[PDB]
Amino acid sequence: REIITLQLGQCGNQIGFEFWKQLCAEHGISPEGIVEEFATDRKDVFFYQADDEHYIPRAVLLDLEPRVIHSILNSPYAKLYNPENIYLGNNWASGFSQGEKIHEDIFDIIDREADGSDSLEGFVLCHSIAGGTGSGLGSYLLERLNDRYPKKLVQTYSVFPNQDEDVVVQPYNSLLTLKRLTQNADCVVVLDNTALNRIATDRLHIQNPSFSQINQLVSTIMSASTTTLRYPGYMNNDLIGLIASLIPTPRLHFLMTGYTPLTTDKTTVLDVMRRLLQPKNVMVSTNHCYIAILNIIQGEVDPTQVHKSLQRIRERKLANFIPWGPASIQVALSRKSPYLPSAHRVSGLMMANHTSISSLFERTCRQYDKLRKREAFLEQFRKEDMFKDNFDEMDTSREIVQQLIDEYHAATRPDYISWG
Amino acid sequence: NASASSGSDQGPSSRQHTMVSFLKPVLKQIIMAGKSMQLLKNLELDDVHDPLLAITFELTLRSCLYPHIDKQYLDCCGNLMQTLKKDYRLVEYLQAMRNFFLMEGGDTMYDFYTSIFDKIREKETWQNVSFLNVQLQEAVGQRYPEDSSRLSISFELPVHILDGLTLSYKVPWPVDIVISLECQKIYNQVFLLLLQIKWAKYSLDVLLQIHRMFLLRVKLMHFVNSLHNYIMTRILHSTGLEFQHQVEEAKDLDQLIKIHYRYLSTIHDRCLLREKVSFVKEAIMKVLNLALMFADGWQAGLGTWRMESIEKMESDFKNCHMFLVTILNKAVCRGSFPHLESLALSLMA
Repeated sequence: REIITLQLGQCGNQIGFEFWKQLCAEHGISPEGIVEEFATDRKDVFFYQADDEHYIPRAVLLDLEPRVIHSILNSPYAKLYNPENIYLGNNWASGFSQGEKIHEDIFDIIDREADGSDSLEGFVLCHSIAGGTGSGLGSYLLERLNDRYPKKLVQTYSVFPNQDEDVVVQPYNSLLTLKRLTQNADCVVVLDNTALNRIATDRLHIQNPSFSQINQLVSTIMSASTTTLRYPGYMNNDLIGLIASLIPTPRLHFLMTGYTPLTTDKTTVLDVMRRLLQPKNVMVSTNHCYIAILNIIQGEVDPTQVHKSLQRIRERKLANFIPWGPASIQVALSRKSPYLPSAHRVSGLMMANHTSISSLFERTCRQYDKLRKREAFLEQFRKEDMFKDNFDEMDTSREIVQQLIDEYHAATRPDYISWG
Repeated sequence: NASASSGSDQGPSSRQHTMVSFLKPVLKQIIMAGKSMQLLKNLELDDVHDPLLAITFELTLRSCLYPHIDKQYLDCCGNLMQTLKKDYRLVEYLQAMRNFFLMEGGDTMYDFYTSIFDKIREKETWQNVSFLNVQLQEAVGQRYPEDSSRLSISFELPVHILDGLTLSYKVPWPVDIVISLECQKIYNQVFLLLLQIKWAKYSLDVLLQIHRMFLLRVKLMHFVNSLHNYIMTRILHSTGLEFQHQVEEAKDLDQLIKIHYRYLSTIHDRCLLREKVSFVKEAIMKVLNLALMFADGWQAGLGTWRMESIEKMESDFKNCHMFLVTILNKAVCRGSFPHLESLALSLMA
């Protein structure tokens, strides 16, 4: 059952390019998309098969006032991710209307790759929140996919803008996308720029190219997160299957994450779980409480040590969460990739729901309420004005993303005997 | 046994047959080694004894003959098990007895969990004895040399969880002695119960006062997800992995049978299919069913639920959670307790 990458915004395409390029390493597929000459495995969910031996996967490189997607195309990696479909302001409304003016003109290809499948199962968004023309357009796709293919999962893998406060209209650009993200997309993995740059200062002094280097970090995160789906296994070979429990309610699915070896250039189950439960190793920067947790680990560990290890974490009380009812933490066992380099023996990852992301969403809310008393970033461009005559969609977006804060802070408390 | 180089069931008897005293210390070695070479053949001892006596502890004299039959027994069985590891590639047959069938979700069993269990209403009707085996094809995975049959579609309980599918797999004579039909009759039971867990889990997967559905779901997940990880990992992956080493070191017909015969009677107890049904399995079957009941109730979109018995069914589940932690903690008095004490760490609420 098959999955499709609607890679959008230019940062989203750079991280998508790096994700594909990492999967070219993390599979027996050549840079030019032919089977690798080194090559028990399941390409099927992402890749094409023929006597025209380019295994070209379901990639759609949507580009607007375009620049970087061409430079992604003039690579040796070009004939992997190219079904041949590249085709032509930083505000949200400009991105939304530049989506509108091409919508079915792209959706023809969306369907064409939706057909690159004997049975389709989801759409995946590598993305920058509030970013440029991807602002607007990401929310626009969310408003199309949710009615075009309502049974399919739509998941947004989303770098969130944090450059110490480039996009400065970021509050306006984010807020409408978050409004779409709470309502239309099924699950949202959030990644902080400033937490990832803290990893890019932690692991080595490799923060020099952070701007680009950060594409590397998200690719180890992404390849780790999909390592269950790309291979045989007892469970989580099924993408909606992968994410039911990390979503306790469709209001609250904005997943935070952690990675086990920030650097590695023996360990075992208790230290990797103790290591993932660290604010250093979490990718997101009163009271705070977890809701549900997924650890996923590659390694020749086995279920006997995890069953001790859970009780050892529970009696060390690093599992600090049982806030209004039962709230749980997952088993992690998976295969480490053959025929390709295999660093750090238990090199897993966490996904989790916890309420400190509400602080960042409240920060961008409080940036919006600051700029709402200035309105300079309206720039008097006409589309941003006419799209919202009373500014009603921003006001509605404010109450929705404010209710997001109310829901997360209710989730912090025993207030969820009521609604959030 | 009945590849019989021996009537060792009846010849060795204590009354209506008779047994020779000096052979007894090595007679087991003789019968096993003599089976071993009758069987391998389908695929001066009285002059070695002498040059050893020729080079007073009569007991020790006899105890320097016996290395000859010791060596011949070791040689013939050491040839016999390596033969089955190539001519019947026997590690691969036993692996496959789990990997593409009867256990491991694999590639294979999800491309099947997605077919019969579909919801147009069904895909057609589960009772159709042809649709099962047909949709079990595309068992192509890492390899496609399939030879099973998803038989007995119902071959006729009160739950939405429902009975049947007494599955079976082709196993030929070289490996009929190991993988007996009686072993198969137990090997189905793990498959079926696992299927049930996977489908009750699946039905709380494929969904999505209004928050109360969300709560009942979350307090349903917690349970099924942890149990299910106990079945797939704590019981099935663990026994499936610890089995895979020790087969290398069982080194005779009647060693490699016996390791396997223990292994299943371990799966049978540690998954608790045994006669202690009435204390645990009745409870686990209801809380498996309530999930299905809630999944047909909450039609994953409409919002017009409106009927209050399901909130008593939520209280049913709550008192079932007691029926679980208390009866599992009552096993410390008597029972098969220690793997159960590892299920009883279900974290409660």
